[PDB]
Amino acid sequence: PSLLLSKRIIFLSSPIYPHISEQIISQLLYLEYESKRKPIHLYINSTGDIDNNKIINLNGITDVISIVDVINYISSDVYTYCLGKAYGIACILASSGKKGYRFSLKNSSFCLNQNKEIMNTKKKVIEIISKNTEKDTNVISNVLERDKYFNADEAVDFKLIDHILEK
Amino acid sequence: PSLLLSKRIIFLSSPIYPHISEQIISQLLYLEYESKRKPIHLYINSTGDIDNNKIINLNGITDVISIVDVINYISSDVYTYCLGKAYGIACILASSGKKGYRFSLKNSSFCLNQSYSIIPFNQATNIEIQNKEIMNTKKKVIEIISKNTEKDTNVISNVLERDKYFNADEAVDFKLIDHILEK
Amino acid sequence: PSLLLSKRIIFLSSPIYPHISEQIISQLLYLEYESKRKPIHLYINSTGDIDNNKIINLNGITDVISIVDVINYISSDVYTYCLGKAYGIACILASSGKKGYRFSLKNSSFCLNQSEIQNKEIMNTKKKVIEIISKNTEKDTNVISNVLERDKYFNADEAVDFKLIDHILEK
Amino acid sequence: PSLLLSKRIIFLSSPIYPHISEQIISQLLYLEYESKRKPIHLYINSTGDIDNNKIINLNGITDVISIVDVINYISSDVYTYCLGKAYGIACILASSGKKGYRFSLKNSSFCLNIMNTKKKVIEIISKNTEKDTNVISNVLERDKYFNADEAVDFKLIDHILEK
Amino acid sequence: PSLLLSKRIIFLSSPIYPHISEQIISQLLYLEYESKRKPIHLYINSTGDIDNNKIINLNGITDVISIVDVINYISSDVYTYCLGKAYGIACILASSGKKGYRFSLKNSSFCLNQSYSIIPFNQATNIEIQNKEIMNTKKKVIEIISKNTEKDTNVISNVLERDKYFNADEAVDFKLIDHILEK
Amino acid sequence: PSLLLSKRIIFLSSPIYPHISEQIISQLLYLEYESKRKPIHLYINSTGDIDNNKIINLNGITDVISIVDVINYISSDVYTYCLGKAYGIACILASSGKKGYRFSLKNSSFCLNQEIMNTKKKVIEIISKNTEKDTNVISNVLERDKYFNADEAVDFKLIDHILEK
Amino acid sequence: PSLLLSKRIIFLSSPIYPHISEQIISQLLYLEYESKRKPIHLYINSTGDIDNNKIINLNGITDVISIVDVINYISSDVYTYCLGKAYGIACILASSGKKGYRFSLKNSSFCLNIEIQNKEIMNTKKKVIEIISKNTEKDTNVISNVLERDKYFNADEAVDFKLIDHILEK
Repeated sequence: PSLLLSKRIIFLSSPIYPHISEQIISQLLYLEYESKRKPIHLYINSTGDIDNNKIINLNGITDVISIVDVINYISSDVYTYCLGKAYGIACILASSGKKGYRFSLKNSSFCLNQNKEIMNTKKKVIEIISKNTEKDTNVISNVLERDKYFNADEAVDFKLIDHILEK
Repeated sequence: PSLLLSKRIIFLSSPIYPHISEQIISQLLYLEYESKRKPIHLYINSTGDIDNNKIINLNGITDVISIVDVINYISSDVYTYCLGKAYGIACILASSGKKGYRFSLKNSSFCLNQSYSIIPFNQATNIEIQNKEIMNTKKKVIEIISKNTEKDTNVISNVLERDKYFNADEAVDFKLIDHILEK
Repeated sequence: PSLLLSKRIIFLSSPIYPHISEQIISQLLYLEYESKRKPIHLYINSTGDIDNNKIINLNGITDVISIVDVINYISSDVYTYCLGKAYGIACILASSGKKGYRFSLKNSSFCLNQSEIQNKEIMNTKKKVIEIISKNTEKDTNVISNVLERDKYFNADEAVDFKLIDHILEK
Repeated sequence: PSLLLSKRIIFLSSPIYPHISEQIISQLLYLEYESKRKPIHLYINSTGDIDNNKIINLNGITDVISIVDVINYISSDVYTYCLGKAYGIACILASSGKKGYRFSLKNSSFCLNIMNTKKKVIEIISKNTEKDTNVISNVLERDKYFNADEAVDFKLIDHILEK
Repeated sequence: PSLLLSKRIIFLSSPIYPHISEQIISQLLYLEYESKRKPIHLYINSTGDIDNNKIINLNGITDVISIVDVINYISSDVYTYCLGKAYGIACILASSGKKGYRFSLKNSSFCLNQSYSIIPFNQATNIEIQNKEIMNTKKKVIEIISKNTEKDTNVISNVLERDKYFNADEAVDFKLIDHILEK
Repeated sequence: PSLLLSKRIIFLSSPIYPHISEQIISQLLYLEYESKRKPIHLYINSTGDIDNNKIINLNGITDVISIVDVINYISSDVYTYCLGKAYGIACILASSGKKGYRFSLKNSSFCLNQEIMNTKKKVIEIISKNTEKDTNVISNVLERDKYFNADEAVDFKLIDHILEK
Repeated sequence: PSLLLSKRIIFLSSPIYPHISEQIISQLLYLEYESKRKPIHLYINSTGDIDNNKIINLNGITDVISIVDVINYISSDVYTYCLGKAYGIACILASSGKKGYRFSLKNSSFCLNIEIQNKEIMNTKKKVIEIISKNTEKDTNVISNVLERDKYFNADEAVDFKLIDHILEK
């Protein structure tokens, strides 16, 4: 709760509900104001915007776009640690941590899932994943037409994640 | 909450419901009383007075007119930061920050709605008073946007006959916003 | 909330529901007991006893009479600040602040509404509302009685001229 | 709630519901145990046991009796202040404050409305107003409304607040 | 609430519901543990186990026997104070305070109800067991009232055959209450 | 609640529903970790797993067994106090308190009821250990419902003292 | 609740529902940051991922694998205590506690139970054997063989099998 904040830790351990992305942003903002260039630890154990076959956030993809935008804006490096699951927008979130400081446990799981606004958002999500994984917007666009699950090792190979944690 | 308040941050992160506009004004007054000429950081990620095609605030326009009025009275400069969306009355609010200190993130969107008035279900007893108020409100919102963007009321009145969407760059060009935030 | 209370600020930011006038009196009493002759800042953005034209307080007029009565009783001065709207009973309230210290924002609006057993009380209530507005505006009971025969809408400038309000706040 | 209590204030600002008379007694008790002979300030703005023709307390009369009996019991004086309205049982309560210390605002209003209950209510008012049980009983058969000044002459109220 | 508890006060201000007798005991135990031999003030304004006219606690009598038992158990004296009504089991409760310290207000009322027992019939309602329990409860209630009033079990048994109402003065003579009120 | 917990008191004042045994163990463990060798006061007023003829807990017997197993693990002694009723599994719980420190009020009532074979052996065994009797003699009495008043429970060695004054 | 947390105690007292494995990880992380190298007490009374013959967590196995991962991650030792039942994935959990500090009460019980299936299930089964093998200091073959049959252990049999280290007593 506040004890984790005093140590610059944010734990996402639920589906990203509308109030959750608000809380992540609020906490990121607070921490940046507390100390300018001091690492922030974002622990992730989430199924993203979905929860038992139901989308629990009508604005999930745009919410995560906002979070990664503030992550890019603030001077504090945010490290990511996957503690079990990082699916959908949570996987995007995980891969958005500072390059070289995106971590995962050995057995964690990862997954990637008027009219004009829908397409602009789709281009924005592709650009982030492409930038994070160091791959062309062409090759990432193609993989997102199906659902792909990575294990921790497969996530390191794909450059979603950098290192696997050990004690 | 109060933790954001301790840093002089007001974070609008929802549609501007009746109670939200009350909270913004309350926090503005509170911060101004706590410290006199000290910048206030208004972060905005809002769809204004609409939420899923439904109007969630019948008094949205006057509420935001009220907010920008208190922003203009208090000695503390308020900087605005768009964190994703600033639509309708939230766009007016964003552009109302101190000139030079209206910021936006890379992927943020802004929208100005085609000029509109909402008549609540309940009949106003004085129709003549209500009609004059609808006109003054329509006049004030054009006046605020015209001032914020440094444009004539003719061009702003003209552009409020259609819905207009802005990316950050287009918002900087239209003078709704000053700078796009980077590392 | 209690955060505003610590700065001796009362913020009326809604139609005056029954519980609202109760809170205003409660807070005025509390602040008076907390510090004796220290100013109280009453900020007002209210459409009075109607909420979007729907009547939400049957005792609106008698409520505000009590509030202005406690304001006149307590030793602490109350300054009033109109943040957008002050309609009907909210207008009476705004004008009841200490003379010289009744403020309003540039775009604020004001409105004075049209006017044995209960029958005697109704005429008494009308006499009091005239008497308060007469005293607040420095006008005779006859000229105020005549003006309340119809609705009168005010902008900030028109409110200053009528002496409902003293100053328009500017940075 | 607790903020007014810390200043030894009890503020009856609604019709006297069943839970209200309980809260008034609870606070009266707490305050007496908190400080022995320190005055208590009972502020009243109430229409009694009636709220728009609907009687909101079947025990309204017996409840206020318990409160006044609690008032006469405790060592702390209670000062009453009418802040707008005090009708029916709320008028009885207001008049039950320590004699000399029953106050009212300028524009305040007052009103007065098996067999054992009827005698007790007539008796308390008679004691409060310093009048015969006969003259009070005779005038209680008609609903009578007092303004602040009229309340002082009848001795329901001692002073009208100013300054 | 916790405010009255800080002053060693328990205020029974309602019918004795099933959960209420649990709350009385918990507060008795808590206060006893807070200070060992320091008086507890039980204020009573209760109509017992009935509320115009429904029985609101099917186990009312056994509940009050529990309360008086813990009252007899704890080292702390409990003084009783009747603040209006103490009917039925609340009258037994009121009379159970330490002798010399059972108090009442001037206009207070007391009542002891006439009695009968209505026993439901299910699939496993043993007549030998339930009738014997009804017998012990009746013996305990008379025994408690007998001790409290310092009267014979015979005269107390006889008085419970009819309804008896008391004012404050009548209760002191009957040894339910010790003292009236004072300035 | 936490108010009773602050004084090392656990007050069971209801039937032992599925959720109750989970709560008692939680409070026992908390108090043990709060202070190591400090008596816990278990006040009991319960009809066991039966509320008005109807069974309110299918795992009543196994649930109460887990509680006593915890009582025989933690270093803090638990004193039991019967506040009116300790029927069936509640009687087992009451008798499971520290020897010499099982109390009852004057007017209290106790009762004993008339994988499956393995559990029934433990229930006979625990009572035998609690009452200092052979599993043989206790097995004999559990063929019928036996109700105790306070005095009879003391003689039977379910309870140690009757608290008074 | 947080009252047990203040004493560094996590009390698993139900089937491991999806939110339960979620709460355990939350609590382990919290305790680790609250005090860095200070023992955590994981009390277990659980039927694992089954309740009344119904599966209550489809990801029960991967969840407990992830929990053992956080246990292996944090600097704080976690002591385990079986308070009655530790079946299936709950048994894996109990045996995953610090060696020498896996405890049980006397009367406690223990039990070990195309495109989508081909690589997901067979990988999971290999991990489950590998963990139990490490915990019990036994080869993967004897564990793979013992897992083909439903096997129950009492406290004594659990100690001999090296699932549990000590049987605690007052």
